[PDB]
Amino acid sequence: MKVRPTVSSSRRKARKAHFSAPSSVRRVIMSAPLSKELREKYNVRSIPIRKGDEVQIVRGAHKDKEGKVTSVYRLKYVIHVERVTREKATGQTVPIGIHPSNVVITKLHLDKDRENILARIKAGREQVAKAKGK
Amino acid sequence: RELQKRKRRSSRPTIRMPNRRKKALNPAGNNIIAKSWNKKETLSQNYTRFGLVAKLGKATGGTAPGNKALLSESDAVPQQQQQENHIRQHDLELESKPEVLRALEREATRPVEKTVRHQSEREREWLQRLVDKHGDDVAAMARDRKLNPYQQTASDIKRRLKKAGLL
Amino acid sequence: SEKAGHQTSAESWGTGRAVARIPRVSGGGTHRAGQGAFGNMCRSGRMFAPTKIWRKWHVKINQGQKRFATASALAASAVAPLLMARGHQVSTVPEVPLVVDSAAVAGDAVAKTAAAYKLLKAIGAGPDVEKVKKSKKLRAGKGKMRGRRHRQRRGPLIVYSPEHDGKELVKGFRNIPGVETCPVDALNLLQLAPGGHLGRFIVWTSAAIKQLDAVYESKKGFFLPANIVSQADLSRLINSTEIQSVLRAPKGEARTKRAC
Amino acid sequence: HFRKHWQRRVRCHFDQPGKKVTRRLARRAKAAALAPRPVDKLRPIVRCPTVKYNRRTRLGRGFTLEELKAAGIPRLLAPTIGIAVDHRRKNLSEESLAANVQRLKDYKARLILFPRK
RNA sequence: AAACUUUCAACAACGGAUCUCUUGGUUCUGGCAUCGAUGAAGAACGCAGCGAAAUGCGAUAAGUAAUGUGAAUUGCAGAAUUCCGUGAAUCAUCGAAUCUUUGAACGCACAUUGCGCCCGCCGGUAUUCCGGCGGGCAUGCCUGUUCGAGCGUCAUUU
RNA sequence: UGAGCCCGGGUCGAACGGCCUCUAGUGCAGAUCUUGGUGGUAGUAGCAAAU
RNA sequence: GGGACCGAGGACCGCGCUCUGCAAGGAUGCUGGCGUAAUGGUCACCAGCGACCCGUCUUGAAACACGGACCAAGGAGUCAAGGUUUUGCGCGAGUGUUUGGGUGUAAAACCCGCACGCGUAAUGAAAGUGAACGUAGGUGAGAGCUUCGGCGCAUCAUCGACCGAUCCUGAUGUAUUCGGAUGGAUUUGAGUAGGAGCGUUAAGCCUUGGACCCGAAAGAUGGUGAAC
RNA sequence: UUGACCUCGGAUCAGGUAGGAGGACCCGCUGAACUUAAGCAUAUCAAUAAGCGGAGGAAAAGAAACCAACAGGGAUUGCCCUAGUAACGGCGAGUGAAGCGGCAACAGCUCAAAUUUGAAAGCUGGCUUCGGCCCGCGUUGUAAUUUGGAGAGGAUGCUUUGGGCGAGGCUCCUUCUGAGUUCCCUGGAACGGGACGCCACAGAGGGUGAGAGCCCCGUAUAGUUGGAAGCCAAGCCUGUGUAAAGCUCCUUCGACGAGUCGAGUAGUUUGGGAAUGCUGCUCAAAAUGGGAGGUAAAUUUCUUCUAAAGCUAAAUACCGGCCAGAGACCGAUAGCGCACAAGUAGAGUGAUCGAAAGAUGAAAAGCACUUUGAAAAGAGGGUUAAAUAGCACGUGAAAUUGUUGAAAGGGAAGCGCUUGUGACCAGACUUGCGCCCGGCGGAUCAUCCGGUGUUCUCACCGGUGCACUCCGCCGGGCUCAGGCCAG
Repeated sequence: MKVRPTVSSSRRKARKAHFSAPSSVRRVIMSAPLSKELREKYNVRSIPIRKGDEVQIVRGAHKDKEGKVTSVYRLKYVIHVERVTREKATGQTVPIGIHPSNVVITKLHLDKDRENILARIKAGREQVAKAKGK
Repeated sequence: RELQKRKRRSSRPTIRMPNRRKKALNPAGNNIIAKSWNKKETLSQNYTRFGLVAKLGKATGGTAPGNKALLSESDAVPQQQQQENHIRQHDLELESKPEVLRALEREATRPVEKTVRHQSEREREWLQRLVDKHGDDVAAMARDRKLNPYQQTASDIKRRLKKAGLL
Repeated sequence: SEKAGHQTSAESWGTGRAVARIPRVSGGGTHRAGQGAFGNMCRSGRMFAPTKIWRKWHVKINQGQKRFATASALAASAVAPLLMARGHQVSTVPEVPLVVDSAAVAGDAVAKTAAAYKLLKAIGAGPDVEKVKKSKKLRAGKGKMRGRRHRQRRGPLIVYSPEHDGKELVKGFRNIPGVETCPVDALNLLQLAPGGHLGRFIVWTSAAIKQLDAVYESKKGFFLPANIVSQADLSRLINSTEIQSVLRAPKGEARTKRAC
Repeated sequence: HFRKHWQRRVRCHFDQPGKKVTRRLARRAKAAALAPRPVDKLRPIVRCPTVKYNRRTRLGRGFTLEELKAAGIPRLLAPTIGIAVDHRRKNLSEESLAANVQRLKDYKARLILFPRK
């Protein structure tokens, strides 16, 4: 149950906020799970998707298929990963869109910012686990 | 109405005003009340736990049970039965209980520095000139024009000399 | 809206033409020009008897009647078959008032919902909790567009004593679907008789039961009402030795034979 | 009395619980600033004026200057220690004076006064 | 017997009712007080690759600066544009700028991208000619500054 | 009896129904009713206006 | 003797009779037929008999008159305040928390300190006065009870009793001009003669609001153009 | 001749200010008519709408020339009752307050009238290293003191102080903070059903190819990272001048608002001709004064305040402004005129008037290619779970229309009762128990044994076997039972 006055449990405002979000807010919405090896390595649940993440699809008709993310189409809330293509009438292969909630991240594209992202998550996950424990 | 329809069509952000109030709802600081104030409780059960009184008026409704926060002779004079031409004017001479109340009496009756007031350098020089000439006869210092130009009463100089230490 | 249906400039065409005497929109350069206006029968017109905010929404009920209906809802909760007739899965609890000891609820023993769930499963409220969980269905109608998406059932009602048990058990029972918590000083008829149907399954606490005699002795202007009957069992009234000794002989039978 | 346009001057009170919680937060914010202090001021016991209400007393506006002097409370210190002063009211009787002086001595006994700085 | 006409059924039309949906309205409640001569509200002209609509912006023109996030924008044409980086973005924030003509509208006129004055600069034969640019030039009133008038009025032989 | 109600066959794609209570912007053949759609007149009048 | 239509009810009970059971308070017995169709439904059409086109309005009535090309959707006694009657409910000589305060799981629910509204004694224009002489009375009815002797609800009839006011009579007395006691009236009361009200729910009616829905000519305020 | 002071002007001199917008709420000015009284004019509507002027987050009012008659109360404002009372009226329609009482919130002050006169102590400029220089304003009065339930002046003896830093705190933005994508089925897609789990101070909401607590954003509590501006603030440096302040006493004083009040008159307004208030006009005050009340009480006895100067938060209002949260509301002929190009398209000289119009699919995968021909069109072929979902796009009613089929039709059809003919469609009692014999297996069968739960005498397991009993099963034989219609 909500208790704070600044949060609204309104279907009208929530669907408005989701479909009219700017690109920075759309980045957090298109977040993906980490794989079980990656969870036990960095103690991270989920991060937003980049352009260089090797990923495995777990939902849909392209299940059990692995590939590298080619583009992050934030406008239609969908990503394109490598080699999942569908042929048009002319034979031109157009990429098939997969939601980031339908995939699981196998390899990350690491830089200075991504390490800072993952260190901030494992900071708070350990801090409250210590707080819950002792 | 035409205002609000323009904003929906516009690619400009809706300026979200944070919930700021004029008056703070809770006490703050490093005083006794601020440390023992409970945010979740209300005024009456806070002052219950402190041991104080919030309202001095007549009770305007039913209160919660156990809050304790809302409160011979010859000449026939009723004032004489109540007794115990100037009074002290900047302070009042005053003659199993909650901890916050026990603290509040402790800083109430703690000893306070006097912070005495001194006379100026010219004032003690004015008196030092006066005592050397006349002496301990305060009457002659009152009626002497050259060392008492402000023509002050001998009782005032006597009181001023006592503050300097000279008799 | 008060201005709805009549922010339009229209006038009747009179008896000059063979059209219905309705206000018709002036002008001649649009699709709107010439159409009827201001009628409840007219499209884009004002509705008959517009709804106003000064309708009486709240009704005043006597405090004596409210305290009567709460005491009746309390008594129906102590009656066993009224609980299973309301819908509660009461087939495992070993007593219908079903007091739990305060030591198992008070303090921080229940403030985590894993211990709140364990306490309910042990005392017999387990089927009632799962009944609410397994009954979550989408709402039939148009209230799902108005913020009322799902409907589930009502589980047990926690009743405690805030002075003795504390207020930390509200957090424990808050997220279990169906179970509700109420202090013994502020009992609610909307919770005690949901839907107007008596017999809410109430789990009590040992501190809440000693308090319950005190809170009904402290309501001013209200005493516990005396029933107009002393014994509510009709079969004890009629099939008694006192009444049957002075009765006449029967004049007939339940089945009456056809003479002709 | 529906002779005028009653529809354009009708006031409804759907904010009655909303004004109540706003009123309680104003009293809450008043004791936030005045934390050891009470939220109100001392008012004298006053006798209602007319013959219908002669036999009932109520809270008045402030204490007489003679009532402050008999209780030993200075007049220019009284508003600073939470006592309301009214220079318009007069005693006119010893019973009104004795009742309010006794009230001020009771306030004096219950009072905790703090030393300046 | 066909045609035509009526009734019924199957299939095909016309039309948009019914069911379902809703980035909309309506009503209530709560926190707060913020337009303009430092040029507002409104009107107009322009600014993009393909811009038709809408939105944003002002010749610094779908925008510049600064801060934060951290790798897009996207219907098609982009770059050697940036990826352990002061750094993508039709991103967010926003404290610095730019801000054409009008409009209370302010040198005069206004339906013309016209007609004057004071100060300064630039280019083209150039101290003389021409064109352009920059800062100025409304009314009433207040305080001060400065200038002027009045046998209004005072002093002026020590 | 009736207002109505249940089932079969086809179509169709995401929500809906019974009971007991509460509620109301709650039941249409007419109002030269309102809005929309569509007829006979009629492939007729006639080629005027509009397109 | 011949024919038709019908078989309601479902252990026994009753009245009877020609008494080892019958025709006596309502049909049994026997035999046959029925699944590539017993028996139904809907549509189209034929046949016999029947049978004015609906609504509104006028009138004793018809006859006129108004509306109806067709289909879908919309579409007309509503909501407030104040009265009044009745039903239910809570408490009851009282009743009503919800202006407000306390409180809260936060517009919900729960609690109430003081006043206030209506009621709990009336009458007279007024000064003002003010409910018992009789088990608050007698008598007769009267539901109910009964030790069968009598008690007697509510209510009514009559004879009474008292009080407010009016018209009288006029006591001790009294400030020397104040009083109403006692005794009366073919008097009046929306009087007493032992309380019934307050809050609420449902329905109905009355009044006012747009007031069941639709439908003038007018008048007024403020603007825009320029004239029959 | 010079130089003032006074008054009136100029300057493209320096420094500022006003206009316009908005106007839901607020303060003023001005001001209708329709209606009602079953006609209508007083009245009402209404001190309203329209018109004009002027502010703020509130405005306005406000610290008594008050209310009262009491044992008095005590600035203003708003709620409840007072109360449909008093009061006024074609006494009809009607109109219509206030004091008291209960609450909400409360807070008090500044001048003018005084001689600083042992010292204009005050203030605007513009020139500066900023530390302090001049110019002007002003004595026709700028500071200090004082503002009538007061005060001043002396005396008197106690009691009070002032600045500058300031750690830190509160408010608000911010970063992070729980648990299944485990197995099977259907399905284009699992967010569905079954099994096994987990989190929950989070089972609000939303998205994801169908109903997701555990896929994602968020959601709950406490912390935690960085930032903005206000306010508070433990402490620490400092002060100072015979400087300011509160009282007490008294052989000393105590100034309180004029074309205002009031008398007469005209208008307007009010419940209110003690004129209810206000405005204009004529006349025009007082100082043990003046205002308003009470009272037959014996003369205006008494009570209560002090007008003509001024400021002031809160409780109050709000169809507007910056946001935010909700609903027993409406769901595309509804709800705002506008879910979408909406004050748009369009009309009118102009003021103004003012619409219609939502839905492919999970994803454009929006039909490549072959082939008729001039097209908003077909036939093949393909995409898709589905194209009779093909940007005429969810579902796709009726009116109305075409084709095919059946029947009928001599100057109306339609309808009621009852057959009949033909066409199409449906399918009638679910269609069973009991005995006998023989075999086989079980038990609720053995005074068989061990165990578990329990309402403590009932159930449920495990192992024994078939003396008895009872169930089934298989193979025979037998019995009766039945639904509808006839004779």
